[PDB]
Amino acid sequence: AGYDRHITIFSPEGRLYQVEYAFKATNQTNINSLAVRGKDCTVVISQKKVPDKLLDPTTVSYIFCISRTIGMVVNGPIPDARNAALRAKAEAAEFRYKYGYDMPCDVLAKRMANLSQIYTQRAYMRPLGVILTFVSVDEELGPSIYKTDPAGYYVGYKATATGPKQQEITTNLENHFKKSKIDHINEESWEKVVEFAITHMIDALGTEFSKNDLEVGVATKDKFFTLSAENIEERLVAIAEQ
Amino acid sequence: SDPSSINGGIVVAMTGKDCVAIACDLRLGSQSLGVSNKFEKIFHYGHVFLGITGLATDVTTLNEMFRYKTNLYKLKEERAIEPETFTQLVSSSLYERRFGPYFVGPVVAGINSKSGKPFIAGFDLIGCIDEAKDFIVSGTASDQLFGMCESLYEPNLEPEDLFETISQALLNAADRDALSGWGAVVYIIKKDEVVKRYLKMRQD
Amino acid sequence: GSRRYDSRTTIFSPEGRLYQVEYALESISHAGTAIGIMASDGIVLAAERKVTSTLLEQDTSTEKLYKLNDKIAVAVAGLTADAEILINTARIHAQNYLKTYNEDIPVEILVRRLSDIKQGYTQHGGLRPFGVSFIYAGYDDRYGYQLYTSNPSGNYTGWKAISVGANTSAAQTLLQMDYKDDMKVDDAIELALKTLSKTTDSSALTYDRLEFATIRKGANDGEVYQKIFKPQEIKDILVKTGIT
Amino acid sequence: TTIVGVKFNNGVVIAADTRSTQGPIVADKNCAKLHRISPKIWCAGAGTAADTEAVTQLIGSNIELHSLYTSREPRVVSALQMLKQHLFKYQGHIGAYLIVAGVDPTGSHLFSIHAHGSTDVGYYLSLGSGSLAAMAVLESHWKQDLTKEEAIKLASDAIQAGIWNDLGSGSNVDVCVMEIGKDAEYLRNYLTPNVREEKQKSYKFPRGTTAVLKESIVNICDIQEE
Amino acid sequence: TQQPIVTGTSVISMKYDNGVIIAADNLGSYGSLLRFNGVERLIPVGDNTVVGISGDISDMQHIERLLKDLVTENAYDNPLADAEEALEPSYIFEYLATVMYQRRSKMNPLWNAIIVAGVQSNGDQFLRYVNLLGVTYSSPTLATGFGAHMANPLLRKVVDRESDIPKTTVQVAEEAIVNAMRVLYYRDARSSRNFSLAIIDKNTGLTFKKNLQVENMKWDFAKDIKGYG
Amino acid sequence: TDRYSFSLTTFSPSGKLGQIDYALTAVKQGVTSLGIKATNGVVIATEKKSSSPLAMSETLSKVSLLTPDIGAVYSGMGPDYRVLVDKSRKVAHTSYKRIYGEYPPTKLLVSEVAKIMQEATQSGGVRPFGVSLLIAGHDEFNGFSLYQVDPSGSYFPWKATAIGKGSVAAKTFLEKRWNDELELEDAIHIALLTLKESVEGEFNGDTIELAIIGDENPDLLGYTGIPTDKGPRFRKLTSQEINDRLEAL
Amino acid sequence: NNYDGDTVTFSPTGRLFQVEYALEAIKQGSVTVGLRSNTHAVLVALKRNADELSSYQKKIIKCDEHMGLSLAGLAPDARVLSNYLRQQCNYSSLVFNRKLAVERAGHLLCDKAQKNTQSYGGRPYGVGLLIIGYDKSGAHLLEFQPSGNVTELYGTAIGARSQGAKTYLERTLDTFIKIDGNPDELIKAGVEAISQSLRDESLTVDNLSIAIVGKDTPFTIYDGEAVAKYI
Amino acid sequence: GYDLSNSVFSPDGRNFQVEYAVKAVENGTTSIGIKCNDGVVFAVEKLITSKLLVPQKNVKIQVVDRHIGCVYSGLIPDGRHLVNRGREEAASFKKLYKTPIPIPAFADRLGQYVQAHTLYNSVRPFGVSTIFGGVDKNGAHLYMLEPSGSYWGYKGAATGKGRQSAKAELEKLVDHHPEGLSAREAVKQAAKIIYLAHEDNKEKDFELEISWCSLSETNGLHKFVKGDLLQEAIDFAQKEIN
Repeated sequence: AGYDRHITIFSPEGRLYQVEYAFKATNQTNINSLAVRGKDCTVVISQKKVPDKLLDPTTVSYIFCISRTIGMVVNGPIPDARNAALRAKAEAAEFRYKYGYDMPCDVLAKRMANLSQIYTQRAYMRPLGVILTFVSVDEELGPSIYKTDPAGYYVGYKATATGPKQQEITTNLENHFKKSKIDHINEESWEKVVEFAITHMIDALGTEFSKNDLEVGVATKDKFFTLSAENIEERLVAIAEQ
Repeated sequence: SDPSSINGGIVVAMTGKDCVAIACDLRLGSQSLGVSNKFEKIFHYGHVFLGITGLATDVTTLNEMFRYKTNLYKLKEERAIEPETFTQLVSSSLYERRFGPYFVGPVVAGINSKSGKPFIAGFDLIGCIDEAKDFIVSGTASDQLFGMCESLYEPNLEPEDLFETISQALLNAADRDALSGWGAVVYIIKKDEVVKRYLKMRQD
Repeated sequence: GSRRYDSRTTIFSPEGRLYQVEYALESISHAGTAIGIMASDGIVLAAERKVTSTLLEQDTSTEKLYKLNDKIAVAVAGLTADAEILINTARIHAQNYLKTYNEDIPVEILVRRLSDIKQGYTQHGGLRPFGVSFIYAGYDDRYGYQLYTSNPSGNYTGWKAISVGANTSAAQTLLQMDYKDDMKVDDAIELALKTLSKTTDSSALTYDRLEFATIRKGANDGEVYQKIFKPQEIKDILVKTGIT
Repeated sequence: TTIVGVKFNNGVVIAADTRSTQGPIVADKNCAKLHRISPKIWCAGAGTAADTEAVTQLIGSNIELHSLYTSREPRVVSALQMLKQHLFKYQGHIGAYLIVAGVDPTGSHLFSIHAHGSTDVGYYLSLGSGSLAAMAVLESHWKQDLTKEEAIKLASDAIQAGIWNDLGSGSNVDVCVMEIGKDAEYLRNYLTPNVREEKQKSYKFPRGTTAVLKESIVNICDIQEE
Repeated sequence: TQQPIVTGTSVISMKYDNGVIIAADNLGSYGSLLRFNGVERLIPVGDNTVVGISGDISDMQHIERLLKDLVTENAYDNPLADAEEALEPSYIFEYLATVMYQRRSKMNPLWNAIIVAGVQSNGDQFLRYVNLLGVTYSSPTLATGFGAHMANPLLRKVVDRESDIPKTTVQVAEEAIVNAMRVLYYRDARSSRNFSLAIIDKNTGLTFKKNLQVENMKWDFAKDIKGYG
Repeated sequence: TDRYSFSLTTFSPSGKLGQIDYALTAVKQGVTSLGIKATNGVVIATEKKSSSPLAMSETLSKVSLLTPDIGAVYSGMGPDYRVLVDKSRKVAHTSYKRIYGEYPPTKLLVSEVAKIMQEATQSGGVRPFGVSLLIAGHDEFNGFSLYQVDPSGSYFPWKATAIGKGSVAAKTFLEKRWNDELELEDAIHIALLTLKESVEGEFNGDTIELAIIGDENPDLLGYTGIPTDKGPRFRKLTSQEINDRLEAL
Repeated sequence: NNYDGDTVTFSPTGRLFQVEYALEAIKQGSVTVGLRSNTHAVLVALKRNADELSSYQKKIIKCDEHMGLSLAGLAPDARVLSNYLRQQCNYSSLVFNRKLAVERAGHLLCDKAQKNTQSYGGRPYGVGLLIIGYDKSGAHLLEFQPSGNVTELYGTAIGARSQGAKTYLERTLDTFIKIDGNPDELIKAGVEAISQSLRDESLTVDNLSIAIVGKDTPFTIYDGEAVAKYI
Repeated sequence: GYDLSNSVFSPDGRNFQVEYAVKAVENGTTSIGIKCNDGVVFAVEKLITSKLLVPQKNVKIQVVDRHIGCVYSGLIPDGRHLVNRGREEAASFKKLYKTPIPIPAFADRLGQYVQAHTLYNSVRPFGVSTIFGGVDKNGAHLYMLEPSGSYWGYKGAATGKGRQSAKAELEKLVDHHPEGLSAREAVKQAAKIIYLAHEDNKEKDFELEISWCSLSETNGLHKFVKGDLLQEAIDFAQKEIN
């Protein structure tokens, strides 16, 4: 019928144009993210950009703290970002409540994936236009990255990037794990993994950075933290002295 | 007084060798008045036998309830229902009424037709699979029966010897009781074919 | 919003009519031929499967024949998915009647109840109908053997001989010509196999593509033996009639 | 009815008896009070028998679900939390007294849950009606860091002392030993206290000793061919 | 359903020519165990109305909340709607009243007795009573709890009718309330030496005199008798 | 407000429900999967694919466990497969494991899932799941059994079948390859050989997901001393095993 | 119907056209004039008959003994809103022992319009109300729109030829503010105000409907031969 | 025809609905929020449309709980609904946790409520920009809330028709005082830049409203400016623009 794509219904090609369109709204902030696995840590960086000075820079964020061990990095519009953040925090509380231990990242990936599926099966839900990266350090699975997308599909990774120009970053990561011959960087301090990540980002995007142009989130064991600008500056200085 | 004790009624069940036996009395009365001496308490679904004791109205209600289900099972799986899964079924349906409970005792008696195994099971008011491979009793003279049965029983009986044992176990317990006695039926349940014998036993 | 996109499929046409019903009937003539012939001694239900492959298993298949109760079975033609729901609802109604009267349901009651259920979907709710047609074979003491057909509208009619699904009109003419007022179950079996042999879309009619069941007064003194045959018995009676 | 759960550095051993009573009557000489929440998380139940089995039923189903979701082996505390909730809601109209014991990728564990929604921890818990008699032995003979041989011993002897100082206890002694990193072993009938003496004469009776009033045949076998 | 668990003692009060005085003692009793000391049962709402709540501290917290909420609701709108659409004693009274009644009807009572003491925008006295039955009544002298018939006789001995109010001066009223706190502290088993006092005047508004001590007691003559006789 | 209670699925004028037609087209868009029923087991095999080669595929599954005797495998949409596996487990426990305390026969479960598909075809506010599932299992009364549930809500039993975009060719191959007596070993070799015609990419045990409903494993039981209960008849084969069978072709 | 249809849409102009359609309900309504001094509020409404055998249709609804509303536009909508207002006025008398303030009730009415403007399947009400009252803060005249806009004015009008009344009030504005304690004068000025908004529809003694509220006077409706003193 | 509902997407990342709401907001009057060191100063331009109005008898700035001022532009009735909703939520928090709601917490609440109106066909997204802020115990904060359900931190925010002028002037004010200014000193500045934002609007005459919530002068409660202070601010601006 004339409606195949104002509601979630297959096309004559056997398809969902609507969900496609969701994927075509993940590149509007044009933020890029890069996430790699250390040996005992997980590191993720994202861009920060403010179009005006009259914003306060602190509040502009894309790294959202969901659990105490799971960080969430969002690619796509910020309204949907906030709705997703709220969803996830609810589910985390509820897992702790019903099973007696904090939510694993894997379980959260899948819970959020199934909610996604439900938004693309009900004829009056609009799907989220956000790709979520879940970074964690598990004690049963180790440092892990799970990526879910508006489809409700998710997959694991050794490393991954997101954004409009994230192919460049894919090249970088590919060559890096080509030389290393192993699925994670062998580094025993989270600092140097931040450093490596920023190096690959400068190479990939072709542009140098500053403390106010970055945003860094680190998942160590049994915690998650974000660095402030002051600590990011120090990483940048130690890059030049490699 | 307590509902189960308003009729009386008892069920005894024994395993033998390659056979089982289940037996009941036929008295159904209201407290002092014995009303009917034609009321079967043993029913059968396929080739599971279900004996039921306790409160009168629950006997019949449970009976048709189970009918409804086992009919489903057959129309669906296109096989008769095995006594074991029927044991689980009894347990579940009892525990569904945990508040506003039922006042009954089911005794499940059957033979696996897949291995030829006698299988018996017991229940009381809310549920509680009562595991045995020796014998199960229920009713309001379960005491008298437990004593009788424990003394006489000898593992791995022959079918006809099983008949003798269960008959006597029932008769003497029933005339030591005031809420049982009017008549008795014994089912000797073989592997192929089921014999129903009513026993001559003293009225009152 | 939502009124925007509403299609309104339970409204009339200028005909006074319902397109969805017509379309369901159209889609059932894409489904298999199912045949019911009533003998004076029993009822033959003969259904032809829609799919057949030398890799298909047809030995656990009862895709067309279902027991609603151990007096009443059906032949199903149409959307299988919708039919499954109605089948279990039917069984539940049967057991309910048995529950409250402790006596087996007449064929009348069940056929009508299902018709009402179909009627509800066409009447209101904005839903599409369940696209199934049933041939009911049943025995009751009040009217004896009873043969019924009901359609997605929620209407039933009794018959002496009937065909549904593909080539309704052709098989009907055949049955006219070859019907006897009283028949045997053997004569009825013969007529059924023959009619499906002249209406089958593959040059040959085979046991592995036949579902075949009867309800017979072989069992005596007011007992009826249902039989859902094995394909290997269908084979033998297919050689009896000389098709193979 | 006595249940001991004894914790030691290499796992946990949980032991129980098999007499189930119905008041002064012994309902059953053999049942298994040891249930399976999961292959690696066994529990035993005391108190109302119906209420024990049915709840372990319910949550065993639920935890299996949960485990298949997380594609990960279950926890002890997962089960324990579910239980706590479910009981608290009827506000103690369900009388369950469970020892929940189990190993997992976090170690050995031993918890006890009451019939209200209370829970306690120890290296060393005892529940049921014979719990007192077990406890007595258990505190003189216990020490930290048992091996599995020692722990098995201690559990089983506490159970007998329960048999011999409690009337609701009696029967074979079943044990289940759950060790870290190994499949759980069910030592059923580990030690048999009390064998039934031999009847002084048989009580088989000749045929035809009882009367038959009439007889009939009915065949539930099938509905008929012809 | 609900019954007294943690309780305060008594609120006392009276009218005088230009306003009202209301006072309460600072005690949270847990039965015989005097478990909480320094607990204040006068709660100002507005700036010319003191609401003294007796009965349970438990329910008292959840009424304390609602007074503040009403202030918030009333302040919502133009700047003229908090200058002179402000809450009045007669408004506050009705609010507390209605909520208590409806909880009594549902059979889950708010177990308190409340005195609402203030002066109007019109320039009038307002001193009124409500309790856990829904009974309301006004009088020139009021108390709650055990002081309903311990302290109140004394206060009603000063001002017998409403036409002796313009004859009573604010300092005589002062004296009477102190005196009656002294009597309470004598002859009642749950009483605290600490009391809070508030004076609502229509010419200077609310002045809240906190943590007065009861002084000038008599114990001299309990050495001139001995035994039970 | 909401008024999506009218079906989005209707009859087409030419007789058919258009939406299942579109969904069945969507199934020929996905991965390829097949299942062979042997006399003494069943084998199910599928391809692992990911967006990127740097994505993990060991933390991802296309053969999922519904019960210790029953596995599923799909061709079609991933997201749709995921939720529906969970629902299958769900109704398997609430309506057979609370009512009979044990796991369902293969067939019973098949119908349980066909209803969910059916109510995705009925009842406005939904569209069909765009998957075909193979439900392979073993029950103790009809032995080994292999079913296919389609986007429509029907099922069919098969002796061997394939789903996905390479289905026409695969089925023609299995036409000769199937035999009246087949050994589970031989069926393993056969399934690999067929899905090799179907797969262009690198061929290892790390990309071919193999699972067997073969025979019971007392070692996967997780406990001992119970002879009455036996182990799962399902098993997922990890990569090591499958790497031998690459060489045994 | 491109963007014009539905109360859920935008409107590349930022608008919604349903609102303007509903303001046409004001335009096809008959004129009514409200004016207030600091001690009296007066509403002067032009009733209107259907024909000669028909009577005139009321235009002023008593809400309370100090509060009144007069409709302009569809009668059936006016009916929903008037009930609502009386409901909460009696509420405020009950719970707070207090007259319901005008300024406040405007806001309540605001939200009640907003939410039929929110949901699909609602509509904006097609009636605009003039609400006068006298409370502890004095006289008040509120103007209520189909948009849901409440405004406080010295004197205003709605209906057909509302402009010709506004100009009149623009000249005589500072006259009627200085007249206080003489309600008669305010009433005469309102009669003269609505004379400018006639279609040669002459003022009769049963076509004109007066209603007043004062410091010292409850809300009153004059009709019949009570209006002859001013005509 | 992807302009029809909010739950539709388009292959341009656009959801035309929500963009159109911004044009409703572009129709409102100037409204500024000045973030100062001590608190926040809001001001609204109140057009005097006719000589029949009662002046200073209509407020477009309404307070929520007592320490969060809220001033909105766009559709006045619609924004009115939004403020009502936010008061419900504020009182809920206050009952449940015994403290006046923090400003970031408030921000979460309102953002979620407006984000909600784009996920259902049943509702229309609100066409209002809100500016809300105040003093809590973790300091003064300022937020501007989009009809899109987006928001950020701000050192100065504006909306309306004379937003062009206002934004530029605020840029200057942060260049005059990069360490900030007093809320006392900001009264005069709000006057100034509203006056400057009325030359794009110089069809009419208007009345100036100013309100502020600062810790140093109102003790952290949201009060209005009046009297000699208000009129002095008026005169200040008046002399500047002549």
